[PDB]
Amino acid sequence: DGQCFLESDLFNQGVRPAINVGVSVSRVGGAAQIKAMKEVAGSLRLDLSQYRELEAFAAFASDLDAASKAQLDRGARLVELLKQPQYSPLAVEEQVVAIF
Amino acid sequence: LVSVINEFKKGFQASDGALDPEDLEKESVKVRKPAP
Amino acid sequence: SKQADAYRAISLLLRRPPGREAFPGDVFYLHSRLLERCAKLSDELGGGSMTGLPIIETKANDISAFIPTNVISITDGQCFLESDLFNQGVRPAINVGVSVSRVGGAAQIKAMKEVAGSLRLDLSQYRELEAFAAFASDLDAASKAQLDRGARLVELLKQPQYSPLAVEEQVVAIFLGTQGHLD
Amino acid sequence: PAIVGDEHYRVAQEVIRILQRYKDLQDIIAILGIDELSEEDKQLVNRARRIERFLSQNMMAAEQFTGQPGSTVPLKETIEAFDKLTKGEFDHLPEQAFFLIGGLDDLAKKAESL
Amino acid sequence: PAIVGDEHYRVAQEVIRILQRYKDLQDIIAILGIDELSEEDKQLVNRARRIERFLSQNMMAAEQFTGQPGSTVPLKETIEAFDKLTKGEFDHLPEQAFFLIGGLDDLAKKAESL
Amino acid sequence: TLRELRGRIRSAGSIKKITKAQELIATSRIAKAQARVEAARPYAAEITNMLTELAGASALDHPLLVERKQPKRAGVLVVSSDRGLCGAYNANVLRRAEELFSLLRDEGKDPVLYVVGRKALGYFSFRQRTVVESWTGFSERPTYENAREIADTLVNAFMAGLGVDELHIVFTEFRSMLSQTAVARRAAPMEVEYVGEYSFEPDPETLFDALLPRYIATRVYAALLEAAASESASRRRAMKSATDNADDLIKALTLAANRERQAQITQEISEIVGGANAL
Repeated sequence: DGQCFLESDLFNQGVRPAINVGVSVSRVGGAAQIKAMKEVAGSLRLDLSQYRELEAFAAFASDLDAASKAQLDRGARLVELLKQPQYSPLAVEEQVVAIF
Repeated sequence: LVSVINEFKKGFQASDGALDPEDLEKESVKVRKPAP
Repeated sequence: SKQADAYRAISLLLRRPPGREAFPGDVFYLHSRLLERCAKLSDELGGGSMTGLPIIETKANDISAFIPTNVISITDGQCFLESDLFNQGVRPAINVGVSVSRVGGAAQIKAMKEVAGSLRLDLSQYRELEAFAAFASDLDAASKAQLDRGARLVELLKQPQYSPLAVEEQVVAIFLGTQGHLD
Repeated sequence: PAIVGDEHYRVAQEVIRILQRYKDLQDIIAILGIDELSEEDKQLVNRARRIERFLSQNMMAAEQFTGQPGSTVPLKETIEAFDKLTKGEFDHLPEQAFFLIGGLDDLAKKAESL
Repeated sequence: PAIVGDEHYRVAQEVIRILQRYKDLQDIIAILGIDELSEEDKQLVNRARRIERFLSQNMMAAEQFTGQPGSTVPLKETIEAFDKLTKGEFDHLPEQAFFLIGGLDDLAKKAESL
Repeated sequence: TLRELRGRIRSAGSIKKITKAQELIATSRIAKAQARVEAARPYAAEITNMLTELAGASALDHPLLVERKQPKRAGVLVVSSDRGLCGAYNANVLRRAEELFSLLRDEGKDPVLYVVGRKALGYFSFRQRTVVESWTGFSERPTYENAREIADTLVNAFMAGLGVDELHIVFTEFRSMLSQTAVARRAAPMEVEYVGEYSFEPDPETLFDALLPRYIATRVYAALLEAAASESASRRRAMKSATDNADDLIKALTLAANRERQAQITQEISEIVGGANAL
């Protein structure tokens, strides 16, 4: 029902766990989350994949539109937020606030 | 939660952060009279 | 291509030995003994003729697959149709930069030779110049004209389906472009 | 164009031409950057990056994927929206405004949000 | 970090991140050279090339071929050197200075002769 | 797998077309730039002759001809490209700029920086030093209208002594199509070179005090035309390099794609024939 494609060239660049957010999906989706998480995170996969498409595109653009620069900085914030060390589980009550 | 985040943000602390004079060249103005 | 796939199905069910791309050994001979029956007969046999247009379908535009390679080696001329040119508006999608015919001028009427003679050269020069379209101000005028001719010839070669033109109308169509009246 | 009418066929063929040209230019843009391209090509790229996202749609079965409800866009509205896009009548909207949006009424409201 | 300690692990992760970003930029580096890269990347590649060359060592075995003697460096000196390299305390030295060194005092001794 | 190599071959084969196109473009533009330089030269040669005949009669006491008693601060102009793909051009300029700054700070002076061209503006914004003023959007075709504003600004900053005790320019001299380098030189104060041996309206002193700023403008203009011609020549060289590098990449990828094609076919055959021999 879904893929958590772990990619070594994301793992090496600090993104741990190394989920390739383009290919990774869950097809049961937000039917398998508590209401708070569906409110807070209800599009986060699409927003990160759009950020990875934009980060690839804008890599060598000398200047960027105001909305583009906002999305590119928001994505770097979300990617830094999703990093997590080994054996540091978060209770769902802590995860909701972290994504909030 | 928003109120707690904004109370906390004021109290956070971020980690905020050989040429040779003989090879240098001179512009000149010429004068067709001998040096004093 | 579905001819060759049917003969592969039959041959494998009969436990004949498979070769490259699972085809039986004789698949070249299967296509050849079909195609080489197309010919023009001499006058002693009544001067009749048969012209073959074999179609084949190529996976992902490769031409190094077994059946393509055989039929390209058997046939006299090869009109490559490319889906990229199809999408870029060139319909029919004839890749005039790679399609060839070994018969050449001997199949054309004199009025077509008198016009089409430079056409392949003009389109080759246009395909070479194509990158300079972005910088056409800085290009020398003597080749800026070649670029503008080439772009008009590429428009002149488009054609709607089910509307074939008789020879006397297409010669006039190519005359417009080649003689520069269209510019 | 004998079946669907010449309006539909023209709009479809213009959109495909634009997306094909954009797929040719991606390999350049990924190395040399969009700033290198001609003004006409750079304009086409800005139209294509919008067209791609306006081909996305919030489907009614994707309620559990996107949380937003689904929408149905009429054939005439589809033809008119893409016709306007290809001529650049929406080039001044921000690139994210088109994504998942559905029809022109929703497009306007989401552009006015941003 | 539990087995080797934080001071080892943090350095190792920083080195791997630098070498990974260099191994990603390799595709452009091969066509356009260093000069096309933005400053945040060109700063990285300059020290990546140094970190990469500095991972070489004159091994005791190779003495029978090169004639240079072998070198042993303790773990602590290795951690200190790569921490300094990643932060940039050696960026001003030429890449050629870094081949087949061993430890930091041998680096200095080599860099003085150039 | 083969599909990535087929894509990468097509990509590289587009990049090879686009770099070869720009190499030919740059080979045209260096001729345009040399034509502009040779069209500008016959003004500068006559302003120089007139300036020397005025200096022959003048007092020679204009501020630009007299050094300060103890200099603390020196203005520098760096000129750079507005577009990428120039290769070493901006790096050579900015390496010479830092080498000049380490001369000045070794003499005791601090540089105050003026920048031409968006590349050097991006460099001096990444390294933390402030720029006093900058100009962009003409390094591909400089016109005298820009050199007027730059020369005005630099001369006003000099004559103020915030103020500066000297003026320097960093640029590149076009020695020949195959050879060029960055150069740094002092524009003010100016040296006076005596050499071996007219009416003036209203006076030689007044004319000389009006002319010197316009001489400084024509010299910065001649430097901007040299910068643009050398930039386009460096672009030509760097684009010929990029084309050769793409051609060698298409070769290597093709040689990989062929080894992959052959291996794929041989594997497919080994699998079929093993299937047959099992029966």
